[PDB]
Amino acid sequence: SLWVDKYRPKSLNALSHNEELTNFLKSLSDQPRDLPHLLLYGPNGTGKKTRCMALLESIFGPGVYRLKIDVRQFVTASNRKLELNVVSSPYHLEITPSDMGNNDRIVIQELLKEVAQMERYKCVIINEANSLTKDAQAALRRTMEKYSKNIRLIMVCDSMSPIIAPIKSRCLLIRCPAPSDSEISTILSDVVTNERIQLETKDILKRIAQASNGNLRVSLLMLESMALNNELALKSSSPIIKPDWIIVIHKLTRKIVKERSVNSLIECRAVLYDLLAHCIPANIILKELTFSLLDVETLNTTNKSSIIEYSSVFDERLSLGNKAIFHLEGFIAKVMCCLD
Amino acid sequence: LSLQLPWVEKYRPQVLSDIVGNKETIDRLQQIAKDGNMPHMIISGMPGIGKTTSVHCLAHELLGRSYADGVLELNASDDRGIDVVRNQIKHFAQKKLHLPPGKHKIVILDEADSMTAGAQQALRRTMELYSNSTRFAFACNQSNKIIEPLQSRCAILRYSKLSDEDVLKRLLQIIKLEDVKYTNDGLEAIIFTAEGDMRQAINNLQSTVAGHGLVNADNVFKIVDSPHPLIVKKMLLASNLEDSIQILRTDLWKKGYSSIDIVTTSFRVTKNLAQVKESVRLEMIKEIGLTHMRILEGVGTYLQLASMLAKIHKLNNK
Amino acid sequence: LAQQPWVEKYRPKNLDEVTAQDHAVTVLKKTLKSANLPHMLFYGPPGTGKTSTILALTKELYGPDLMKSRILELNASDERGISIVREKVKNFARLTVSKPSKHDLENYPCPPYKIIILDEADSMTADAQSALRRTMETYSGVTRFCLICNYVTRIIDPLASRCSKFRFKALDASNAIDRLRFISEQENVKCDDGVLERILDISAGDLRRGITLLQSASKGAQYLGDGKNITSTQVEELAGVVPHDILIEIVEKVKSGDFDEIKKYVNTFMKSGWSAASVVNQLHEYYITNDNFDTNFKNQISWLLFTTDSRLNNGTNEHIQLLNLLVKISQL
Amino acid sequence: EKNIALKPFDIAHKMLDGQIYSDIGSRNFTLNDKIALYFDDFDFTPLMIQENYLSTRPSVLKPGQSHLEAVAEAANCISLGDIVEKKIRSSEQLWSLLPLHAVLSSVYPASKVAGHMAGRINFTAWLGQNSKSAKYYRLLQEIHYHTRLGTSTDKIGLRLDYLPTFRKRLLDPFLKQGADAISSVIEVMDDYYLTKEDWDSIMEFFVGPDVTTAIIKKIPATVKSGFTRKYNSMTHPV
Amino acid sequence: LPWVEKYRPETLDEVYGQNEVITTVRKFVDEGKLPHLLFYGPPGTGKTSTIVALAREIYGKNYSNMVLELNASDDRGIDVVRNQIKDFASTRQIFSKGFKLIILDEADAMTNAAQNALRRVIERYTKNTRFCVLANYAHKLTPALLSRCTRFRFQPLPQEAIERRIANVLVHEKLKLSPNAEKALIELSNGDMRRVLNVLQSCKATLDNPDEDEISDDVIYECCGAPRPSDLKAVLKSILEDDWGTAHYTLNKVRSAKGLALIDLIEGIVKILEDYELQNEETRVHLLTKLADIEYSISKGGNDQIQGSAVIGAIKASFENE
Ligand SMILES: Nc1nc2c(ncn2[C@@H]2O[C@H](COP(=O)(O)OP(=O)(O)O)[C@@H](O)[C@H]2O)c(=O)[nH]1
Ligand SMILES: Nc1ncnc2c1ncn2[C@@H]1O[C@H](COP(=O)(O)OP(=O)(O)O)[C@@H](O)[C@H]1O
Repeated sequence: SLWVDKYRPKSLNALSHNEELTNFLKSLSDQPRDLPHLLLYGPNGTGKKTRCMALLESIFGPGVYRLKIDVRQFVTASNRKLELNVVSSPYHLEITPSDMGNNDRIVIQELLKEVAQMERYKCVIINEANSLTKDAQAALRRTMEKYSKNIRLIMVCDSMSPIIAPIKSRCLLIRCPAPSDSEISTILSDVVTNERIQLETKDILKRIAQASNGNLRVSLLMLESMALNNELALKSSSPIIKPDWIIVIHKLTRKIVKERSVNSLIECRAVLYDLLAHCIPANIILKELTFSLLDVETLNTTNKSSIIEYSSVFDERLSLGNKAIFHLEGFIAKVMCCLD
Repeated sequence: LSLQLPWVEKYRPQVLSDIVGNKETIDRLQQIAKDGNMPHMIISGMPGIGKTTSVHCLAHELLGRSYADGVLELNASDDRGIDVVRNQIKHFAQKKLHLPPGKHKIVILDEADSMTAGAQQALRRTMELYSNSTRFAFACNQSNKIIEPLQSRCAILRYSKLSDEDVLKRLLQIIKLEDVKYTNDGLEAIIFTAEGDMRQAINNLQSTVAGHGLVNADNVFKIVDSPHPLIVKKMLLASNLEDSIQILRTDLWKKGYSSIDIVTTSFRVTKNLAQVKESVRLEMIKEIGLTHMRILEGVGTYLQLASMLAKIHKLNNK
Repeated sequence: LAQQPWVEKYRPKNLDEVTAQDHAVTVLKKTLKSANLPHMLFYGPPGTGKTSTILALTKELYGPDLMKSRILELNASDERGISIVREKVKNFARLTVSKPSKHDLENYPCPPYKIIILDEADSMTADAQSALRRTMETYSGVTRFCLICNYVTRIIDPLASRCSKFRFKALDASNAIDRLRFISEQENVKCDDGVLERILDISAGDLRRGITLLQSASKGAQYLGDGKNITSTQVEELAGVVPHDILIEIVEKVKSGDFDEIKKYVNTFMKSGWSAASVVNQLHEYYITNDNFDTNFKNQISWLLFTTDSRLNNGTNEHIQLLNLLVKISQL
Repeated sequence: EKNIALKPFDIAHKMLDGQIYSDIGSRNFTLNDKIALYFDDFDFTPLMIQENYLSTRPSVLKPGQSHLEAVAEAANCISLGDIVEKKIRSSEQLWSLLPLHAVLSSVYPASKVAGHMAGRINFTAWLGQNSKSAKYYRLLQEIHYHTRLGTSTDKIGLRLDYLPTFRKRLLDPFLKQGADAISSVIEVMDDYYLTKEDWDSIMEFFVGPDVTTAIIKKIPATVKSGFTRKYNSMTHPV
Repeated sequence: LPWVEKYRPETLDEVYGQNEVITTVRKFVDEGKLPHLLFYGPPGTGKTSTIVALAREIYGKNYSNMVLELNASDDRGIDVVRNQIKDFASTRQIFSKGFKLIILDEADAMTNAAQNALRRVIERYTKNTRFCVLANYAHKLTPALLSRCTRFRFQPLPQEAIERRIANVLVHEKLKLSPNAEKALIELSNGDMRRVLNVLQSCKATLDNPDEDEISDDVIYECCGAPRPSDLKAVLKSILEDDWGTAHYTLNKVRSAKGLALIDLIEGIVKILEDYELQNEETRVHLLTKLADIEYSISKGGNDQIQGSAVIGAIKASFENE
């Protein structure tokens, strides 16, 4: 398997970064009976899901890792058919109710109650808790109050702001900061020593960390790709490998900066259409485009300020809209006008 | 005492030729009625434009005397339950009423876009099972919300809002059939108030005829419950913001007019302000629409109307 | 064990145990002396003792045993909608009134009605409140309502007219800190100097949120070893409050005004996982209440913070919004 | 029958004509006529306007205003109209806002960039792109369901991060090793419950310099035949 | 004994005006073109009196048989009221040939699904049943229900008529009301007699001596749960004159101690600022635009302290143009 998955820590002892959080999780697992509801919030690819699984293993055992998958169908008012992919285990459940759109609440109430009927307790891990609707969060608070005896919720999110105060009061907030570049370098060094990868110097690993912006998953996958390209021998001159969509977005940024015209906008539209059609989210496209534009060295302070203002405006418009290409094209046109 | 027959009900279209707008769709329906063998169809368009009325007229033309029992109209969002309405559909469809060979039993479903995928699939199965005798017409607002298997089997017809010419033609026909004394300005006012709403236009015409007998602008505006267009025009075209706010306070807000009526009349009046350049009219319409959207989201206060007037004045002074 | 939240555990038992609400308690005692209890509208700042006082009044009205069967506590804000709350109220009213025992009758007045308490009533819509008024009118014979709210002006006039209104004054800082200190001493919670003041400041004087945060801090302190005192950093972490040092660094980066430095700092800050909304709130608190900025700067920054908060409330990217806000502030 | 499909083209061409936006042309073709043009086939008019508003040569440019500023203002209005359309078509059913969506999506952007059609009126490409995006999202959902037990990521994280390395572990070895990499490719697929259909679907998710169509076509047919035969000759985890 | 039911207009004489509705409906009945009517307007204008007078004129001695009076706010349920409508429509009498009238009071309180079901029922039974729908606001009804009903708007009562009715109630109930309290009550009720009567009854009840005590404006504002103009004026004066710290402290203290929501405070401040004499139009433009934006953002949630400081900053910045 990929090195990101093969060397993922399978226990609280195998975690290497954020020692304080590891000690806190060990203390939490030392008293399984009084386990509180948890809400782990932090940047993507920092190890939240890995830490949740390690805590579950500490409480129950290795059997949490013997994971099964099952599609569960829910009967709802209006007689609609909804299917949810539950990753279950003989000790815990994992759900992503946001995949059910605005039906997530009726998905949760039907499911969690059932679990409470099937039961010391069974843990439920809710992914993307920040993207749940407010009604779903109210239902989650109701299930926390009613079924605290048999249900312990472990919510994972990238930002706790969308979470409601009633949930925050009844749950333990756990902040998971992204690892420092030194810790990422240490992890990559352990991976390359395990995989017997040649290194001209350790600085290459440092560069990889600086390329991942604190994203451990991205850094590990980038290291694997670089090793595969360089015949398992990384040199100091080995270029940093970026994903296809990031390269496309950087090319788009260079095109926008170089030429500002209507034809350039027309071709930027085709580039954006390709990116959107190949499952690149609109918010990701906008954020990457904005932060590539802000890194151009030929733009002055006024241009960058206008760019970030337009980015904020059209980010709000993307969050309030349906057709993403409309807002992306509007943002690019405004940036082109600002630069010219 | 006797029977009550309002004009909106008496002059509702019965045959296909009684419909004014949607020339292409009406021509298609007339051809279908002429050659017989009505295919399954999906009529899509904005709500309130009488989409179901056209297929009802088609059913009247196809069956006629057998219309009273050979046509089943139902609502997909019935509060009684989707299961019970589906069972009613099946029971009606499996029946074998004697009909001429060139005609078929007809089922009309309204608000079909709200059905779930499973219900739509079940309806497709039921339609296929009894396709030899029963044909289906689905009325919807959004055509994309109907699943592809249903869309492929049906012919798509699109219904649009009636233009002012169609409303004028229908009103003239009603007036001629009712020997109603009128003036050009009265009909212009009625058409102005009802933006393609044939039922509202007919109701306003009947109320004006009953209240005053002669249909002119003054009597129409007295009958019409919306704010008077002259007052809204004075509010919009006032050269001073204080004058506009005073007009809004005294003549519209304190007169019991809701904010929705105020913004709708402002939109209608701004569309027709020929004295103003079209760019300024478009800017004013954009501001009015923004405040209308804010009102429809639940704010609907007087402060929103005051801000709309302030923005309109700011645009006017350039 | 008998685990119970400290908010419900330390509620006053009788009306005489309410500390600062002299006026409301006196008026409620006068009303209780009268044989008739009208509909009550408790309004005031959150965490002042509205629910505590209504519960104490109920306990004195019925008794420790009968009061649980004579009380329907609902939260219209947290419920699905009007239908659920109104149906629950209708079922509670239609339910037969529990017969008081000999001891309850001989020890307490035991009035022949039941009390329905609504929490966060002001959050209801106008239609919901009109429906609630209709339901109250229908069952006014055997039920007396108590509407608990922060803003009496959010309740429609027809519903507010039927209720005698009780205003609860905001708790003094000394009273709230004394209550928190008493709770901490009873529960053997070791707190460093200024921890309770920090908790009150984070809760903005809300004693309910302060007690909840103190209990959470105690629970966290049990997990950590060595039995060390709870410190302000721990309670800031538990409440999701950005440390003051990071806020000072943000302010300095804005003051310098370099776009690249601000962008770099925001990028390195978004990796620490701190909430952007907390940063916006703390920046507003810092800048608005600062004597080193003139009127024009605050006039502009209030609108800047308002726009940023409005855009953040729509579920947008925190990084972009925070960077835009910081750059806009730095350009002032 | 073809006139039904031709009508949106005629509406888009008429609404982008600059003559009806001059002072004289406004009187002959008022704002009500343009809103009525929108309300004829209101499903396609905003899409056609958004598609064709960049292909004009404007004749209504204000003095000191360039074409790029006009198209930026038109795009701003188009995005506002998209927000209004989303609010209209949601469960709120605010159909009374249809006239407003007439101006925000069709009339105002056309007024900003009205002129001579520099080319031909092209049909909206948003429908085909939306269908393609939906198909690829279904494929990504299937792949994520297959690989969920091995990868610690969500669907978007699987697309953005895992797939580039899966390309290097599932397609790159073929180019450099011929048919000798079939065993390693099958082992990697088995480690994630990836079928041959999933292998085919994965290679379709790459853009720009990572497009795999020509690279896969360049692979000898013997290698592909050996790969599929070896896959079909052994049982796989499920 | 509610005061709303008492003093209710029982005849057209008690109605100040609006005889045009009666004459139009009479002509509709005479010509046999009576549509489904929708009377909407503020309570107490005379919708119920008008419809019952028309029903009595049409039928006479058989009023109880040909008329079905229902209240949609009775909350019995959709199915029960639908069954009532169907069994009233199905009970035709040979000796009482004619259409049957159904009055539905306070129909604007129904949910959208109930309104759609009612519209479907109206279409189903339109052959022999005529529907009259009474509402406080026509915009609260669904467009499908609105389109099928001929609309009649009842204008709000003139201030002179409201004052005369208030004086009649005061002399009937031996209540003494201060002129300031009367003005406050008239302003708060916004031409709604039901609000006037309810507030007067509640204020009389709250008085320790309901026979020898005069109701002040403070009592009226407390009973209605409305922001006192003095508090709003103090807040506005603090915002306009005092510095930022004092203005912020005063606004927060006043709107937290007195329980005034930020949106209600904004509305009151706008109402007060209507009467201000401004030397520049841009001051009013900025005030209105910024305050409407703040109110719209408040409607969606957001940070309360940030919105309050936004209000203070908006007012301060607008008044920099004089
Ligand atoms: N060696 C090592 N790897 C880690 C640690 N924490 C996280 N990772 C790696 O980070 C990758 C992604 O973490 P993930 O579970 O997706 O966290 P999340 O998406 O942020 O919730 C995993 O595949 C792990 O291999 C750690 O402490 N040590
Ligand atoms: N006057 C008071 N004296 C002592 N404790 C109080 C007082 N007011 C509130 N509290 C504390 O607040 C907590 C509950 O607050 P609550 O009354 O629910 O807030 P609210 O006023 O918003 O209903 C109780 O634990 C109680 O100890």
